[PDB]
Amino acid sequence: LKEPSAHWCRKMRTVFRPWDVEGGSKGYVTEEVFKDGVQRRLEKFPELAPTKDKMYERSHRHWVNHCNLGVKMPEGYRLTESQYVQNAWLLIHSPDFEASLKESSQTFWEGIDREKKGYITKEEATKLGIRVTKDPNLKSTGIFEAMDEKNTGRITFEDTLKAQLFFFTDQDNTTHPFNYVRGALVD
Ligand SMILES: C=C1[C@@H](O)[C@@H]2O[C@]3(CC[C@H](/C=C/[C@@H](C)[C@@H]4CC(C)=C[C@@]5(O[C@H](C[C@@](C)(O)C(=O)O)CC[C@H]5O)O4)O3)CC[C@H]2O[C@@H]1[C@@H](O)C[C@H](C)[C@H]1O[C@@]2(CCCCO2)CC[C@H]1C
Repeated sequence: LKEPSAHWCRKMRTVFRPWDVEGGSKGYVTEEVFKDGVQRRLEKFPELAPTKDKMYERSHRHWVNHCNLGVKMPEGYRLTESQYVQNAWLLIHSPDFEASLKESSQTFWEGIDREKKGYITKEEATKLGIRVTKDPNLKSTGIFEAMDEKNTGRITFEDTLKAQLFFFTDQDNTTHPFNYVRGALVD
């Protein structure tokens, strides 16, 4: 492979940071951080409660498949921030990466869209996005305008997938609002 841009690495540090914080701000995360994070997620997103019995598997698959490239790592393995960034670099080159993001996103979307409409209102999306990202200033990023480019007042599942795929893969566009799909960037 080539090398990721500095901007893309910053985006990946932005993915990793909340997990690092969950694990005690040690600079690394473990399988246990994600297992413990199940309860935290059920409290923050009670929309996930109807599928709470699937959460431990989701955490474990996240550790093995997303964080560690499908490899079973030793008990106690400590994945560092910089390592996650390089593992994510390999991951986004996988032929099935886009599908993996969509499948994961479907698990969240089905909790917030119980009637299976395929969309939510822009105001609902704004409140939910603030909850997801913990960025109280998410609206000012422009992301809701950039997703709803025709001003329908709706945000579709596909809108959010498009923003997220840009975030996980784009190298050089540093100003587009889709940069902020996970909230304000860390250093
Ligand atoms: C939430 C998320 C992202 O974080 C999540 O990121 C991914 C990348 C890494 C992350 C994995 C996290 C694991 C550790 C956890 C562990 C457990 C047990 C469950 C699970 O839980 C995740 C949600 C949550 C809360 O628990 C979290 O940890 O993230 C979803 C996948 C599940 O397997 O994975 O999964 C891909 C799927 C994606 O799915 C949604 C994403 O589609 C949300 C979407 C982008 C949002 O768009 C909007 C508009 C744009 C601005 C932002 O707001 C409105 C609201 C919402 C639709």
